[PDB]
Amino acid sequence: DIQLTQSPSFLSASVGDRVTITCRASQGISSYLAWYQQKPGRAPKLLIYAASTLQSGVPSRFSGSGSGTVFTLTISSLQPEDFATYYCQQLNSDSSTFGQGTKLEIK
Amino acid sequence: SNIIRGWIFGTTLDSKTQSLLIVNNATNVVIKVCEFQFCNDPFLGVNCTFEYVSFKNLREFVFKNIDGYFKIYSKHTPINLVRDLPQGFSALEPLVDLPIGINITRFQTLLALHAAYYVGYLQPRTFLLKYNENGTITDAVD
Amino acid sequence: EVFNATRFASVYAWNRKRISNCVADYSVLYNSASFSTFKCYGVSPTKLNDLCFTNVYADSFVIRGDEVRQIAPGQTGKIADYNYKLPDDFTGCVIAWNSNNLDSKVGGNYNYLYRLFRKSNLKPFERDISTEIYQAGSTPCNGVEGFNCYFPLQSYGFQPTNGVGYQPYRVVVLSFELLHAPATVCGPKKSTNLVKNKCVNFNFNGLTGTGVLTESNKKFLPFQQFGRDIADTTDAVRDPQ
Amino acid sequence: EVQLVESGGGLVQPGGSLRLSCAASGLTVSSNYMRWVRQAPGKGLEWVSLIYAGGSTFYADSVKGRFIISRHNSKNILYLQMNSLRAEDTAVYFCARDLYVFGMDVWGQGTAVTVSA
Ligand SMILES: *[C@@H]1O[C@H](CO)[C@@H](O)[C@H](O)[C@H]1NC(C)=O
Ligand SMILES: *[C@@H]1O[C@H](CO)[C@@H](O)[C@H](O)[C@H]1NC(C)=O
Ligand SMILES: *[C@@H]1O[C@H](CO)[C@@H](O)[C@H](O)[C@H]1NC(C)=O
Ligand SMILES: *[C@@H]1O[C@H](CO)[C@@H](O)[C@H](O)[C@H]1NC(C)=O
Ligand SMILES: *[C@@H]1O[C@H](CO)[C@@H](O)[C@H](O)[C@H]1NC(C)=O
Repeated sequence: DIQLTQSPSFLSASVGDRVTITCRASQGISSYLAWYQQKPGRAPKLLIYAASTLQSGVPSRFSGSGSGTVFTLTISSLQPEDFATYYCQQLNSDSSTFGQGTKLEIK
Repeated sequence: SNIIRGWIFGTTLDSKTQSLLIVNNATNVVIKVCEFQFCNDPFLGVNCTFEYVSFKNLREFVFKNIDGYFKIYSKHTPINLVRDLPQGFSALEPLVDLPIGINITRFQTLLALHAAYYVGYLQPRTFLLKYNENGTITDAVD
Repeated sequence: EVFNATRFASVYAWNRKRISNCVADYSVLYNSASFSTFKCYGVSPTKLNDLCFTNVYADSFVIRGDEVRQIAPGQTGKIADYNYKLPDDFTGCVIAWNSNNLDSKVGGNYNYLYRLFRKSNLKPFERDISTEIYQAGSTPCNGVEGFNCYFPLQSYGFQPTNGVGYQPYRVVVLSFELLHAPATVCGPKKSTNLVKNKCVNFNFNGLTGTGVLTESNKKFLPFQQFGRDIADTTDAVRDPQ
Repeated sequence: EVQLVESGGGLVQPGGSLRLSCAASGLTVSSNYMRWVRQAPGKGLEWVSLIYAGGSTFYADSVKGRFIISRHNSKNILYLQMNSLRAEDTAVYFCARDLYVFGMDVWGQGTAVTVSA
């Protein structure tokens, strides 16, 4: 089956710093990957769906790039309240797996 | 001048259900099964399931449906009697055996407008066909 | 020609062609090595030529390679239900092959669309060509910024760079039906080399007689297919070839 | 707006059966792609089962056969039956929205379902 893995899954950065989160799928899924944000004790929220685009309501500071077996989550303005667990999932798949997840914290 | 130009064979033949249609043109011979709506007197100026493409003159024909096959026979012997069909014998050779599969209980003829024709009816009758040495029917007795 | 036709319909608006009054070379079709997937469910391809039907329907469409498994009798899935559904009882074959170099291009292949959203499953051999604006239809105002409603048709993401299984595979599924009507499309007829002046068992269009065949002198009428004797015993046959 | 409420988390016994309940406001369960994804404590999300708008239920490899899903038409309440549970299935299950390719939008609130004996 298609398996997803995020590295390094544990990154620490300060506010106003560019952070790249990569979810390199072990099998080709084209650009059909969705980025989520799971705050602790809450339900996750989507930021990027399918190809690089913006979900209605999310801040414009969130952006993505790459397609195929490589992906990159780019945040231009790292706000203090966007530190959570990010997930990657194959949208156009019957069995949609989830990424390992990355942790963001104050440096 | 070949006023006769076509035939219609269908139970309803008025676009109600599928009906066999034979249309004859100088270019080609036309057969369909599509449903068409025709008036009481359709004149000619001077879904389809099946399809096919192929008074001196007397154009005899025999149309019958048996075992789901539409059979057509014909004979174009020259006639020098303009009053009625002449005394004599001329057998009819088959032309088409297309499996239309549409039951036919009604009949019609097409004409052109800017010329008599005959219609018989068949019924099961034992015959004694006499075959020539070359295989053609020369005589027959009921 | 349909297989070698350049234009192929999309999966949602799959083309329906009625094949009648001809012969198809199923032996050659199975012998073709270009097909990656050749699955037969009704009749085995070896006996397909021997088997004789009366109506053949060809459904030409392009799907993602991972949906080839979903395209099958008694199968469930987005493609298997929403835009191309097959009966539980199936009499035909499923043919698939790689098409990465044929239709997939560097740019996005948006010419093919799939029924992403549908309210209910489709009946077998039923097509929904209606490009209705919003599948859910919660509010008939037809708002551009739909919230509970979305466009059912979406463009396929095709790129030769991936080459993992998301590449489009050309799939055509056949349907053989018996309508209690005389046959129009039937298998090819093998004709052996005829031998004369030798006691050979023969089968001329179902005559299935036994005897030695010699060149004859009698001349048939052009419409007459085989001769006969006084005692209704066959004694002359017209060679069909 | 639209809000999804998840309920039905509690202690059960192995081999038992409990009816997970999810209430959706502003959505119709008939024409939506409900999916269930759980989140074990100290672990990320993981797919469990998926149901299409018209049927065609899907299950994960780990929970194949064990889990059965049947959504009810009454007040578009999402339901998820459980069978032959194990102690490793303790997690916080979440509800889903109908978007398959356009990316998910909302989940359920989620309640932990502790399974032990
Ligand atoms: C062919 O037959 C049709 C009958 O509908 C007639 O209208 C037409 O003039 C004929 N000739 C040609 C060339 O179409
Ligand atoms: C063709 O005939 C009619 C035409 O409306 C309809 O039943 C259908 O389109 C077709 N039926 C069959 C049996 O082919
Ligand atoms: C003959 O016509 C009848 C209508 O009275 C119909 O039920 C039957 O199917 C027809 N037979 C054929 C062979 O078309
Ligand atoms: C039979 O022989 C030839 C065969 O074409 C034919 O021309 C001739 O008229 C026929 N003879 C008789 C007596 O029927
Ligand atoms: C095919 O059959 C026809 C039937 O008349 C015959 O004349 C012809 O020689 C055969 N072979 C070819 C190659 O056409």
